[PDB]
Amino acid sequence: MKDETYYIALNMIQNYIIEYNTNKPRKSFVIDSISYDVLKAACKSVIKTNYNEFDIIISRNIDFNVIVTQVLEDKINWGRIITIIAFCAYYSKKVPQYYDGIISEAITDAILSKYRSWFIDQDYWNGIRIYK
Amino acid sequence: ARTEVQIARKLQCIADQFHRLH
Repeated sequence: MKDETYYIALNMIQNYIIEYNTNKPRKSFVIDSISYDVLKAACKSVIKTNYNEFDIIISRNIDFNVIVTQVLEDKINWGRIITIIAFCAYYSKKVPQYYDGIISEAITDAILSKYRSWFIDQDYWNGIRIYK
Repeated sequence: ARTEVQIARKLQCIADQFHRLH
């Protein structure tokens, strides 16, 4: 259910999706701004490297949530979290609707429905700092 | 089904190689 962990996940993702779409800095509206900056830099790198492939995927018009849930079917790791967020942020801007939170909610549910204790054991977003 | 699995594999490739480099 929507407990402390849920909102730690959701509000990080939603503020990143807002920054990606508005190009306004959002690090000051999350609790863990150091991990936010890592997420932002990592997402930027993934998009810069893979945007053409993202375009081809997106052209199929398949529901983004069907894709996200398949990415996390077997295992989770920080690379998969980063890549899901980057892909969904990229998709959200080629198409404002992201303020409704649906994308961020879907990613959060996909992570926490199966990997809640993994995420807590990572000290929430702190675990992403292996990429700093 | 398959196409959404094929897409997921593409993103998992990106993710898992990203994880490997960094």
